[PDB]
Amino acid sequence: DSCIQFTRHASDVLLNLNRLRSRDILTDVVIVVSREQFRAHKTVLMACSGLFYSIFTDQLKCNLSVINLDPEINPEGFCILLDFMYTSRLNLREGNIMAVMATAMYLQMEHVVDTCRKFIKASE
Amino acid sequence: DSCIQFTRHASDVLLNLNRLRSRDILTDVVIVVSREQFRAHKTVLMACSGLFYSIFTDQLKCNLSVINLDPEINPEGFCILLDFMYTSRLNLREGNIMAVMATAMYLQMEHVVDTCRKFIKASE
Amino acid sequence: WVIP
Amino acid sequence: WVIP
Ligand SMILES: O=C1Cc2cc(Nc3ncncc3Cl)ccc2N1
Ligand SMILES: O=C1Cc2cc(Nc3ncncc3Cl)ccc2N1
Ligand SMILES: [Cl-]
Ligand SMILES: [Cl-]
Repeated sequence: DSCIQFTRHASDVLLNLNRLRSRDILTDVVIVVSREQFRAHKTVLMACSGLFYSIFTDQLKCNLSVINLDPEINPEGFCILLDFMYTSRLNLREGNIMAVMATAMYLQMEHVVDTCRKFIKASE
Repeated sequence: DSCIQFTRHASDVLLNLNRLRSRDILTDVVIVVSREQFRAHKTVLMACSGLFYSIFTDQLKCNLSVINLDPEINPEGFCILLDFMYTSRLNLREGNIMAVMATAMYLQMEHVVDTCRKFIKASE
Repeated sequence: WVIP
Repeated sequence: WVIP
């Protein structure tokens, strides 16, 4: 087509979605991790994670207001990944890299799994 | 902080939100324009438009599944703006620029209003 | 704004 | 990935 494109549009949209999350506006699901609860928007979770995409396209699960993650999932690793989904920023540290990678593998967040693998290979 | 950032994350999120819109997945509102109906996600509309932000933060309107726009709003101008919200791409043409600018002013989409003003000033 |  |  002959469209023009606003370079900062996608980043501005994500920033506003994160502001709605912070203020708990239109959040439609609670993710339960080892008795730690995280409120979010189903559509953002689906846009970022192959696991949430599969969960919320399921005819029965699409209607659930609570999702319980596998007990092996670490709440801090989840929290870091949830922050990444809404900001593009990943708080990756020596002390959390193993939990973050295991959580990203479970959530099916391929780009996060890739950078964790590379950061681990650099330390060996 | 000491975060790393994935450059393409925001664009990938928006692309996936547009794919959900195309497949009518988790759309939670119908926008009615001169008897033309557009399905969308309330959160994306709020992230892009000052008007939708004000509508869906209102305690009564946040719960509506149908929103009727002012009868002066042109469906094509709305359609072009809805596409912009989900893609960052604006199909701005000599034949639609007046309708697009009037719709962007009503929807409170300041960056769109700005480029329309500039494109009109160049033609005078 | 840019030409994509 | 970049340093923001
Ligand atoms: O690593 C990843 C990130 C990711 C996101 C999604 N999401 C969607 N895919 C396609 N159309 C719509 C949506 Cl919402 C699916 C798989 C994966 N895998
Ligand atoms: O031009 C524009 C675009 C736009 C978007 C919004 N959205 C939000 N603002 C702040 N926190 C959350 C959200 Cl969702 C408000 C005003 C305007 N004005
Ligand atoms: Cl990812
Ligand atoms: Cl805008």
